[PDB]
Amino acid sequence: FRLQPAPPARPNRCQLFGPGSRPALFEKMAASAADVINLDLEDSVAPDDKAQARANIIEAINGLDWGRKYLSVRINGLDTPFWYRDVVDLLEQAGDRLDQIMIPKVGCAADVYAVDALVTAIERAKGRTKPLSFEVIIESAAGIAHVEEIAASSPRLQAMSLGAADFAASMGMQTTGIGGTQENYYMLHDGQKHWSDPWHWAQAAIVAACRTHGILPVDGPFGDFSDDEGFRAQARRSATLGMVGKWAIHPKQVALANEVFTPSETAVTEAREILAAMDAAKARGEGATVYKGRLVDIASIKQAEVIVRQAEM
Amino acid sequence: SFRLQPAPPARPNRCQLFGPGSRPALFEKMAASAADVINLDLEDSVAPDDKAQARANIIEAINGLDWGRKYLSVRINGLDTPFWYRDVVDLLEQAGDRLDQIMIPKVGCAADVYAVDALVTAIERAKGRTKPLSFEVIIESAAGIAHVEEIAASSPRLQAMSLGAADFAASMGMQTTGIGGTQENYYMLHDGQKHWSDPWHWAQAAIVAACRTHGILPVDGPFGDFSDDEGFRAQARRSATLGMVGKWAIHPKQVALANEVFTPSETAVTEAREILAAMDAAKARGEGATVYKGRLVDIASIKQAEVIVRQAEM
Amino acid sequence: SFRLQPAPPARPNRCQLFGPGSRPALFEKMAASAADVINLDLEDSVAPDDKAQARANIIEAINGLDWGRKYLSVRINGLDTPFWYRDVVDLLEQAGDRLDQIMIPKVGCAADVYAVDALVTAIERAKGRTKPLSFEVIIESAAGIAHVEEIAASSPRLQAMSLGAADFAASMGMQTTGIGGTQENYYMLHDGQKHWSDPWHWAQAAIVAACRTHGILPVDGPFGDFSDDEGFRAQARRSATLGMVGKWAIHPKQVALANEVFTPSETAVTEAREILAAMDAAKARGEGATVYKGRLVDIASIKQAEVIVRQAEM
Amino acid sequence: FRLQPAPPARPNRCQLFGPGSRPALFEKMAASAADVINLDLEDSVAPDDKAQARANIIEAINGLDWGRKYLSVRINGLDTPFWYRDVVDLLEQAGDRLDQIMIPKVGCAADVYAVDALVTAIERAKGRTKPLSFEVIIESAAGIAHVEEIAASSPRLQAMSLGAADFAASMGMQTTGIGGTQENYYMLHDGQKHWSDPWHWAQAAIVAACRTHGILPVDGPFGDFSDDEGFRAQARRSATLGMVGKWAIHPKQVALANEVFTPSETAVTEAREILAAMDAAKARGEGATVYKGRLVDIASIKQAEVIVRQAEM
Amino acid sequence: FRLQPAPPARPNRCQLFGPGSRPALFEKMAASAADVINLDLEDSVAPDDKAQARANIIEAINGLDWGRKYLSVRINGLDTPFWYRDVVDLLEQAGDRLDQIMIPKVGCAADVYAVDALVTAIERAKGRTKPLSFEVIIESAAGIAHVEEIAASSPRLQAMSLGAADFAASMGMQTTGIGGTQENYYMLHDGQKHWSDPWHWAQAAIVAACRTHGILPVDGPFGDFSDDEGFRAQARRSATLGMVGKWAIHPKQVALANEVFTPSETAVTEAREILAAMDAAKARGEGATVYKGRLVDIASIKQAEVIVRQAEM
Amino acid sequence: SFRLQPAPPARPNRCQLFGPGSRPALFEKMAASAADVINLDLEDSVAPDDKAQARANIIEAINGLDWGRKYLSVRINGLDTPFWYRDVVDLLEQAGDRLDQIMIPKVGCAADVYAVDALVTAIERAKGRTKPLSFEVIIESAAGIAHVEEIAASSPRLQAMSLGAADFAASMGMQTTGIGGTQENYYMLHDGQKHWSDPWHWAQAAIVAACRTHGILPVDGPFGDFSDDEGFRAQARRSATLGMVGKWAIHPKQVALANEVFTPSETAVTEAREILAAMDAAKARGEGATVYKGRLVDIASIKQAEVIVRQAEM
Ligand SMILES: CC(C)(COP(=O)(O)OP(=O)(O)OC[C@H]1O[C@@H](n2cnc3c(N)ncnc32)[C@H](O)[C@@H]1OP(=O)(O)O)[C@@H](O)C(=O)NCCC(=O)NCCS
Ligand SMILES: CC(C)(COP(=O)(O)OP(=O)(O)OC[C@H]1O[C@@H](n2cnc3c(N)ncnc32)[C@H](O)[C@@H]1OP(=O)(O)O)[C@@H](O)C(=O)NCCC(=O)NCCS
Ligand SMILES: O=C([O-])C(=O)[O-]
Ligand SMILES: O=C([O-])C(=O)[O-]
Ligand SMILES: O=C([O-])C(=O)[O-]
Ligand SMILES: O=C([O-])C(=O)[O-]
Ligand SMILES: O=C([O-])C(=O)[O-]
Ligand SMILES: O=C([O-])C(=O)[O-]
Ligand SMILES: [Mg+2]
Ligand SMILES: [Mg+2]
Ligand SMILES: [Mg+2]
Ligand SMILES: [Mg+2]
Ligand SMILES: [Mg+2]
Ligand SMILES: [Mg+2]
Repeated sequence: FRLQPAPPARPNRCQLFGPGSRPALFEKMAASAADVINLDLEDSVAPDDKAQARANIIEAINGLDWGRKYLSVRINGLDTPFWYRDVVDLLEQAGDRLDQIMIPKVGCAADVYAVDALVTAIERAKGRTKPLSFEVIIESAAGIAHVEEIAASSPRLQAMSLGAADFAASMGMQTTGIGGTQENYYMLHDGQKHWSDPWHWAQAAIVAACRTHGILPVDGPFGDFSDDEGFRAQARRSATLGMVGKWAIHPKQVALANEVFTPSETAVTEAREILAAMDAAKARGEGATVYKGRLVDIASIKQAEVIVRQAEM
Repeated sequence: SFRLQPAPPARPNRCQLFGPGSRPALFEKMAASAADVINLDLEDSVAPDDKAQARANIIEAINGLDWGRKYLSVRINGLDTPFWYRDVVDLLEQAGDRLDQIMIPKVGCAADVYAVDALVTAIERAKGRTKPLSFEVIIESAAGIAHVEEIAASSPRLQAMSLGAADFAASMGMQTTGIGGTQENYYMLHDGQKHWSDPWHWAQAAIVAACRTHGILPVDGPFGDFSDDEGFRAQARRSATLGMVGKWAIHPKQVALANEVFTPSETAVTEAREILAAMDAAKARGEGATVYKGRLVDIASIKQAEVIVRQAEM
Repeated sequence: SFRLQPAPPARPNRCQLFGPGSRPALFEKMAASAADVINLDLEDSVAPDDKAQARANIIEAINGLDWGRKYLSVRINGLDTPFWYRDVVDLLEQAGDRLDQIMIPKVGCAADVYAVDALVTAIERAKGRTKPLSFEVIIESAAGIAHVEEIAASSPRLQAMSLGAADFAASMGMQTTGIGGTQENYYMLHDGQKHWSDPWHWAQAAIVAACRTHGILPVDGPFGDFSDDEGFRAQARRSATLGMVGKWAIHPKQVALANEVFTPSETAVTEAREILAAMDAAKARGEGATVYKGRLVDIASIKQAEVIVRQAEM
Repeated sequence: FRLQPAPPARPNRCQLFGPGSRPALFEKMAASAADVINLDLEDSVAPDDKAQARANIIEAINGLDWGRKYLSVRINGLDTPFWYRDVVDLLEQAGDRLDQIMIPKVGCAADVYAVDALVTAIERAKGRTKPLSFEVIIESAAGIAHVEEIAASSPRLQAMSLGAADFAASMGMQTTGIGGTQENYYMLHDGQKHWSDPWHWAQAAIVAACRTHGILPVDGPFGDFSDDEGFRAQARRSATLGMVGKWAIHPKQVALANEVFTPSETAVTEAREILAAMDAAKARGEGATVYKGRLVDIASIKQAEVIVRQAEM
Repeated sequence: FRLQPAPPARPNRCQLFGPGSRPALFEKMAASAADVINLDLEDSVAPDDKAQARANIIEAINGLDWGRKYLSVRINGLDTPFWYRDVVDLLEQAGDRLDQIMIPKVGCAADVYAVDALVTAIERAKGRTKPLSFEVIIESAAGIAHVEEIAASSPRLQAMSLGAADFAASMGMQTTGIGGTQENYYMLHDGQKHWSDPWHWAQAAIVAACRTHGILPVDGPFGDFSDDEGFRAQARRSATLGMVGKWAIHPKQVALANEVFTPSETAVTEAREILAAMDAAKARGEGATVYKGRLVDIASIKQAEVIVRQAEM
Repeated sequence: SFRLQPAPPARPNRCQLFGPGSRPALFEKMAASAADVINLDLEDSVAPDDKAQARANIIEAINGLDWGRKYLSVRINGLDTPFWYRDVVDLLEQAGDRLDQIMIPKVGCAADVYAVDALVTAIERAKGRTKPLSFEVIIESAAGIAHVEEIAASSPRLQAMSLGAADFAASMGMQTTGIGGTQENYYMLHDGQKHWSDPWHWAQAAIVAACRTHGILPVDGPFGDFSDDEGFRAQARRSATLGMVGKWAIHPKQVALANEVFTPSETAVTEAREILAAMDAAKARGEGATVYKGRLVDIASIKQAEVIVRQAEM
């Protein structure tokens, strides 16, 4: 009979991805302005190169200065022969600098449980001192259909990402784009077109599932790194719906993610003014008052606190 | 089973006018309004130190004022507070039979409603209350919307379910301090042009689906900007389109707007009756489908037209 | 488990042409159409008094007409009617093996499909029918959408699921008499100007997710205004974008429109093949990600490309 | 927030079965002392005779005087080609004297829902004035595993029987007997054998499921009609666990079922004395007191009423 | 991925019940050898005396020296008008000496949740320093049918009792006795009768539900307080199945319960010998060995520890 | 649906002979026994310090020894231990194709099995293993029996489920240090005389029901007192009566006992065939029920008789 479980307090404004098969770029990633680093063994690495990428990543975890980055590795999916070797090698060979693993293409709670079972055993066997957190990608029809059970699937779970590329493919969406506006998704009214959000339910359901269970909801990749305004629009929708951050799949997207997912000065100012107004009303024996011609009440305090919390971390 | 979905309560619910229990001067004004439902508030419009006085005010008003034919409801405090049980005990022990309903806020699962039901049922039996209260709830949290159907099925007392956009936004972590309505940062970019979309679509549609499945009235909640009448119309129109049957007024100005939108227009009713006539005429010719104004109407159109008619003849 | 989602039926389902069984004159025209699937109707396009005769007409048509390579389906009456059992018994006892499929309307739970499955299975065994029927259902009620996934997993016979916007709107209590498409009162107001949004988004997306999870074909239902080609294109395009693989035609003119929208454009197919080419080249360079026209493409892009190509090459 | 829903108040001490293919038995069954009559289309009727059995039963429903007896027909199972014809013909051809149908081999709630769907449609189409009630047999591993959902499967459902023959076969029990003691089910203690109840859970779980949902739990066939004392033991176990009656598969078993499932005057006497004792205790301001060296309290009232209710039936 | 959650470590060998309407007995109860005291507001107290009993109990909680007894109160059920008054008065008026509340006739998890909602609110409102634990009674068809969900229903939940009197009534069992042997529940073999356990499933299922979720399973009242040997048999059965204690409804039953539910010196000796034997085997590089002509292995260690654990508390 | 329960594996499973992997001298003796299934143990018969060596021994034994036609299984360590993952990896990366099965102990939910399935499936694919392993599990905890049905349905690989009375007793908190069999303190008192009852009844029956529902073989576990032949026979006889198809042998002597009890006697088979013959004759007379030795036999009796004959003809 308390409120929502609090999610992890750590910053998660941007998760910068890089293929494990390009170790020369690891230093640049560590030096970036991204909160989270995702070294990839999955869909940015060709099958013949996954063994080498695995070796590269283990070496980088043990050898590089990762500063204050939250260090995550995306392993291969449970429908592949690679996943078990990813987990075993990482947990048997990588030092304690590794923070987290990301599980792709999650379709049910049991998927997460399976990884948890293996990871827990190796951590115990090898006497690992820093237990890994988990993050997952909802990027299939099964994933979104079972989104709440997945959100509740492990005490290790800290974050859940939408993967619009795999999601579109799994859903059979007629597009080769990764996130963003869809040309053929619009409303016709009086001869004019009005574009609508083809991702609404997927993103909102993920947010609801995450907040219910104390997980961070995160927006995934936006493919068009040549389109800053397009990225801003996608990030803005996500931030509005309750997602706390977004992937960067290109160095330029890091600043854009940090821009959108850090509340503006004006937003923070209004938030504090609402808090001040409600405190004043409280002293007058009132639980509701008027702010700029609109209603504010006790619920507004919680809303204002959402803004301030994201700005103060 | 093997019948159509359960019919919801047939009472009017176009507008629910809210007022803080700590401002008893508003009570007679609320009683005089054109609102179908009255919600005397003990929760989020009332500061903590004023909750006891508000409870006393409300009980006295339930017993003392002429409430006409309005459906009288009280929003109690949430189950995550120390206030809720005293709200329920005092109301059920001291309020007369003019009280019709209580509103449970921040409902996260069916068991929340069951808990209030258990308490209310016991006191009604102990006091020999002749008019059993109905319940209404607010879906205004991540847990709430995630568990929306089980909540809709949670009690025989349950008559209505409202979306609470303010608490919903806070719960979901939505980057906004507004209450319902258009969100500036929720738009589609297309060829340099912005196209605003509905950031509340799923939540509202899911509430409607859960309610209609289990014979509950789906209702839209507060719209914060009482200076923005067209914004209210837009929000109310979206809700009415999705299947919600009414909307809160948190200011007297909003009652007229709610009644305007949630009462089907003459034009809409006229078309509905024309469609009903068209289908009856088609039925006589041995047809279950026909053409009306260049479009298809069939047996399903009868049910749709009856949705328009029903809300108008109430 | 530990495989990709089950593959849906490989058959074309770009358009399902509907016609009332009480109008046998339409039958040969439907057989001559360009529709992938034919739906002979016993339900909401047929008046109650004509349903018995419509049943007889349809049985004659199944046994007598040249249906070519059309997938032949019959929409029976709902389980909340006295007609449904006579539809199924007569069809399965009297129709020959040309019948491919039965469509069940107004499905609200998995048990509805199980019930029809139980009866159909018994008759097929009793009469030694050589070609067991496939099933398709309509999600067209609040209960249907609330229980969409369990319905999608309800039978090994199930091949397709349609959204029925007319009955869905009526069931949801949506204030409209239109069938699908833009709703005048569903828009966002931003700085004094309106921006229309999709009032069907969740229902459509949830149906697609349910279907793709369980190897079913998600299909868009009727668009009422057969006088509005561009409106049809808009609706069909939204559906195609979300992952639905076809759309009903309730008028001959809509068949060409459906085939057009649900067959990927040459431009779209061209880009897909270019992406596939780019990704193979990247593989050879020891890369699982590369750049295509200023955009990221990776291993997932291969799957997206294959969605386009697969649908174009059928 | 009330007590468990009340089951049907009609007597169900004994259900007398007879094959539909042996219509000479019908008038004898109608003249018996059995509360319920079950005319059989299923496992007592060979496949080639089922169509004629169906015709015989319809004739008997419409032509015989069944007095005050509750008239039921056991149809064929949902895994057979026969069931649909059974239901269609019964509801389209039989008059309103038919009270009930028994569905065999029920494995899940959806099985009962399927029959309900068909039955409801025909009753509406033909304007039948007396809607049928349902009863089912739990006689498979799936049946007992899903016993509660089956008990809640239909507002038509009035009774649930255990079918020990099919249950044994389904469970793979090493026996060819029908109910009763099993020679190989005993406890060995210091060289002595003590026979135990191999049907305990199945019977108890059926009672629990039924009472939870307002259904009558009933014991099924006892095969050895040459063994009166064996029948008595089986019937007594069932009555003790809470089952309200038992099948008769031979005329001799009817009197035995009525004997066991009608509470003895001794039992009724004790119950009334306990009831009187509790009333006297309440007058003294006591909720508990002593009866024959035993504790009795407010719970004892409910127990005594269980006895009396079945006696005044 | 650990062992099942440990139940509360406190002793619970005997729960001595007494009606709240007889406060003259409270001192005798406090001085008894019972681990837990249950002051009753329910079925041992007549309806008209429930108000006075409530006041009596609140006074006794605040006034009596309860030593080290675990102090619990059985409130009225959720299907009565009394329950809310019991809870409100107890939590608003009784001091911090109260340890626990017993909820009778529980039929689902939501029942426990309902009481938890009320209790939690009052504790917060009144600033109660010691949060109450909960215990419940499984004593209805719905209760046993939903026994696992009930066991998982609240973090407060510490114990679950079988209530054989209400259970028998709810199930429609033909008896007026409370627990123990049932005359009509026996197996007939070669003209000889062999009595079996009519309570087996109910008791075993309660134990399983409790041990799964870290709850103590407890046996309920035995009615015939004139029958020491009958009590011993009932207690021995419960102890064998895994119940950790039993109600006393008469002073004489306290010593009996303590006798049976404290492992005998012989039993403890064998346990320690098995532990010693297994330690010796481990030193020889063995995980299994022979003890008194039988197999003992790693599992035997856990079994021996069950014995020792109960003896050492 | 609409078919009888799924058939379990047809292979013999009358006895599963266990032996610790840390005693390789036993291996050839086990291979020469009359047991249908062999269980090489890495778990509770092997001390923690000896588990690595046991693993090496067993892998070498799988590849090196002639196991004839016996079904070869290995019991791995539990998912609550650090050993289990190394057990599975080494077995699947190093053992040849002679390995048939692995046994998972202390299973508490379906997800436990799914977890092992996930790991096993990946290694089989990575190594191109030609014969996919089957799974068997042990129900030997409170959670295990509480969730027995979901566990039985947890994997397509699952072929058998055993009751583990030692761990079950410990988990349930049973006051005993014995393994299976009569419990001295579990009896009914009646008129001064004691009558011992089955303290394992529900656990065994529920396991049988879960298995038969989902086409799994239910098996009885270890009986600890190998000095007590009649105790074993009694325990095995109870299990065979409830529907379990075999039993563990934890000592060579027990193999003969298990085969004795779990092979139907000639008397039992003769009666079964006589009943089948009687029912055949009844069918010819136009009867579905008749009399056999003063008792009723009908169509259900045919299935019962077939249960006896089937176990005899393995
Ligand atoms: C999109 C991508 C393929 C483009 O690669 P590219 O053609 O070499 O990119 P650019 O030329 O525009 O890179 C600009 C600079 O940033 C570096 N850079 C490229 N990708 C980087 C990354 N992911 N992280 C950090 N630095 C990166 C480049 O090496 C180059 O450095 P320089 O200035 O010293 O020359 C590349 O950014 C990439 O691999 N993306 C991440 C893919 C991934 O991990 N996807 C996850 C699944 S969606
Ligand atoms: C109980 C146990 C420790 C007794 O060992 P023991 O003292 O050597 O047994 P015995 O001396 O009576 O054995 C008799 C003979 O059978 C052999 N034997 C013992 N256990 C055997 C087994 N499990 N399989 C095959 N042969 C076995 C012995 O080697 C000996 O053979 P021999 O005549 O050539 O000398 C041993 O049987 C054992 O480990 N059992 C299996 C334990 C197990 O796997 N349990 C896990 C599941 S609960
Ligand atoms: O994982 C991804 O990059 C995706 O599918 O969106
Ligand atoms: O209940 C409310 O006012 C809200 O939070 O929207
Ligand atoms: O089935 C239909 O035509 C509908 O309701 O949309
Ligand atoms: O139905 C029956 O007779 C049975 O199988 O017990
Ligand atoms: O609570 C009790 O005493 C009972 O019903 O057994
Ligand atoms: O696994 C075992 O041997 C047991 O616990 O019975
Ligand atoms: Mg992906
Ligand atoms: Mg609110
Ligand atoms: Mg329709
Ligand atoms: Mg049978
Ligand atoms: Mg009781
Ligand atoms: Mg074990």
